Amino acid sequence: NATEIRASVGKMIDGIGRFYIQMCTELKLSDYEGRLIQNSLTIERMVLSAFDTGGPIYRRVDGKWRRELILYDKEEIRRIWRQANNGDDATAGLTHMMIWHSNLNDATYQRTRALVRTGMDPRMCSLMQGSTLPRRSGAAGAAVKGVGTMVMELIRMIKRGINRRTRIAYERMCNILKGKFQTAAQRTMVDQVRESRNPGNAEFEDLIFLARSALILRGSVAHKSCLPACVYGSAVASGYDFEREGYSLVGIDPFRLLQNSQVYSLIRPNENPAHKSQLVWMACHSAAFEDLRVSSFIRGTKVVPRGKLSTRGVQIASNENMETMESSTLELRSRYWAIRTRSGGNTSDMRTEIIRLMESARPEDVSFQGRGVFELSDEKATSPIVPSFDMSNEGSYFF
Amino acid sequence: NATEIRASVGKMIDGIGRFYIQMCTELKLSDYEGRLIQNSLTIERMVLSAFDTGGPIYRRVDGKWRRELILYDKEEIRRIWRQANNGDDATAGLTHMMIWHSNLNDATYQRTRALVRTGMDPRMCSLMQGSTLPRRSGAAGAAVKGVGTMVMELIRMIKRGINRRTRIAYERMCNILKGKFQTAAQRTMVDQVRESRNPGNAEFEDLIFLARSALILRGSVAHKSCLPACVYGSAVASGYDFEREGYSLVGIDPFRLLQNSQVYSLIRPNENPAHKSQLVWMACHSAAFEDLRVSSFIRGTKVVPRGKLSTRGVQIASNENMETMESSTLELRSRYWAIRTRSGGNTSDMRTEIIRLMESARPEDVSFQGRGVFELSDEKATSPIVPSFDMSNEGSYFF
Repeated sequence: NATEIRASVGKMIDGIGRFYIQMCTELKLSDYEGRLIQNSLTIERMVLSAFDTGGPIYRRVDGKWRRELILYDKEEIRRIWRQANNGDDATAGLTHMMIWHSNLNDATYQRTRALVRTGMDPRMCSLMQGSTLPRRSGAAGAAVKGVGTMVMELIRMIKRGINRRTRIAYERMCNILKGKFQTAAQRTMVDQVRESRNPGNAEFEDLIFLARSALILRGSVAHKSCLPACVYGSAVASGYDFEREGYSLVGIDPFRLLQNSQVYSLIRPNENPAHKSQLVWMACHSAAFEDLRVSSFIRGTKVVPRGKLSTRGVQIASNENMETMESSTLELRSRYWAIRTRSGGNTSDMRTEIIRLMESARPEDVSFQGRGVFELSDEKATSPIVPSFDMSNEGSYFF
Repeated sequence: NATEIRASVGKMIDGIGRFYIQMCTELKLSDYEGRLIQNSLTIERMVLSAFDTGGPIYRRVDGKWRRELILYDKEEIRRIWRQANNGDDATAGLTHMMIWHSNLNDATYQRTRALVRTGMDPRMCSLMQGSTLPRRSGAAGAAVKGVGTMVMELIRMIKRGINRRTRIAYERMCNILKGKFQTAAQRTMVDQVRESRNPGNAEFEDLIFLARSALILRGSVAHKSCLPACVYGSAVASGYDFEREGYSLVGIDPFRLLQNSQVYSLIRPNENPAHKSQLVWMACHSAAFEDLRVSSFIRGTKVVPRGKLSTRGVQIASNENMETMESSTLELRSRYWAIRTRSGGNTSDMRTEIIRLMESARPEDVSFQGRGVFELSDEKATSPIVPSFDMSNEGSYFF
């Protein structure tokens, strides 16, 4: 059923577009200045703030870039927003940029300080997908969350409490949690946790276990390709009428759109452009915890690890100066595309059950058997391509 | 009358055999792989589930053991089953494996969590024979139940209620209960309990008493030697045609059969084979609450207590891995054999009557006077052998 799902989400994409265009028309920005991922970000956040303000806005004068600090009627923003969505709320829409930000943050930063202070192992990076994503996120907003993400929450919710209506949350938060697991025991053990009203260290220690079980017996976590507002604004302005022509966040749509996007970015004096583009590209698909090998394969070019990456962050801090600042054109095109999946793959004390399953598991264990990559011409999911990694690679752990 | 009883039960044994063989022929297992108590179990449970599914199936490749997770048409299973029993249901047959599982569980595990949560003393182990045995078990299925087993039920049935047709159950459940006792007062006091429609703590407290009376003035509880499906499958395949040659569950038949069985078992890296065999052997005769002294006497070799036993359970959990897994040949042969009995032995406020009887009772009080053990040649019950326990023994309480 390509009617609702493909076209209803198109309508949510149209809104973001239209809005971005309106909002650019207010700031009286130029074309080059509306394609500046920097300005786009600021706008996106102005809105999510107002629906739950001012921000940094960069301008282009003969030669150099001028940063403007501006403020807008928090309500005016809310007004312009609905105008674009037919006076609707389109929570989906706000939630969408709510994720684009997430996926950018899960790739720009490593959230160790928080994991440890929670009592999670810092090496549990690949499980913190969407830890930045405000709880306000929608129902299809949490589905993108990693197993580890959920645990950090419950553990804090529990840690302060064990240190009224709050209950329905906890059970559900677990049901979701449990719905991440895709194996008997995994599933069953979550229940054994959800049994206690005042779950103390008994649980505190057990979920942490299950957290680690997912490192081997992963769960189902959806990935959503959420592009910057500018990309959708520009597309809408170019005539693309997505609600009519349909759009996806896990199909070929997002890659194809990024195959023509003209996004620019501010870039510090010593930073590497190629390295900058990489970053953004990984935020456009939630590939911050993907196997670098595959990311590079699909990308078309080296996908260098975080450490070796030359950049501190896409947003420009108030600290920096504009004199020594310039801007490059972001390389967002990719070689092939792939169905962003949700599945994690698979081959007494319920712990034992898992520990026993954990064991038989080898890192070499092939997942998504038969699934492959698609050419950018292959609109339909017709012919798949299987990658062979016998190759001089460059790692697998972005972090 | 050795016609119906000996041959009708043979026919139920043929069914299990035949079926196991058919079912092995489907899974395309090998001879060694059909003798693996592990696989046998899985099959047995696949069936009891379907008559009231998939399971763990271990395979043998060059060197190492491969665990397959498989699923079968719940109805297909039911189809193959009847095919083996002449299109009959042979509830007896399912009930038989229903017990083999029971007797294995009453020996592999100690069910304390449940006794206490019911309000029974954890030290009432020797009275929980068949607590695992689904209520679906047949009429000759409950006869195997310990006095304590019944109490845990009524107490829960009562505890939730006191906290329509359900009545005929309660009275009968007591009549059975009462039919366990083999002394005046014991018998009479059960009636005094069965008098109340809504039996509250009045009863709750009284049966618990009677539970403890059985620790001294035991009741009649039948023991059934129920071997794994593989053992009967293998036997049937070897030509033994039990319905014609007769078979028992409380005679020499079961021991004799186990004198030639070639059963193999998966065994964890640090576990003791000799210790593994012991376990299974005790499940083959419901000797999980027998006096270790006698068990070892008949066994032929030390029957070590549960604590000192090196093993966690015969079934392999999903947690574990196969790399560090190997398999041994189970020692199920015994020195002598003995008529598995049913009898527990024997020498105002009806409580008083019992308490007074309780008293005169000494642990040294000899039971089954004159009854002895038989050589494995002594097919007939001809010549009995009396054991003398003056000896450096190793305990009496498996638990």
